[PDB]
Amino acid sequence: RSEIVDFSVPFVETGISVMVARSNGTVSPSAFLEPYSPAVWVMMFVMCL
Amino acid sequence: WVRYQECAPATLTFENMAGVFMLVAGGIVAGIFLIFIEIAYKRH
Repeated sequence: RSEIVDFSVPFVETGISVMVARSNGTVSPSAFLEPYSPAVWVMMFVMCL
Repeated sequence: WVRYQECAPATLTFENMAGVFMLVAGGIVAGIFLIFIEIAYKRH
């Protein structure tokens, strides 16, 4: 089209894009059961002993 | 040249433990004093 005609400045962008449905409700990972830092758990064990 | 180069709520680490741990250690020193007092009372 640009070879036989003369276009202008593109006032809107386009292209071959991809549409993907968003994953509703991200699940907490397996390691989500540890809010305490690793040093936290170790210190608790040592105090218990 | 642009895309190829590639490289959560906070977790309690030592703010909660510091207060709690100081409590446990504080009790242990008091416990050592209590036992000495308790043994002294039982001595008589």
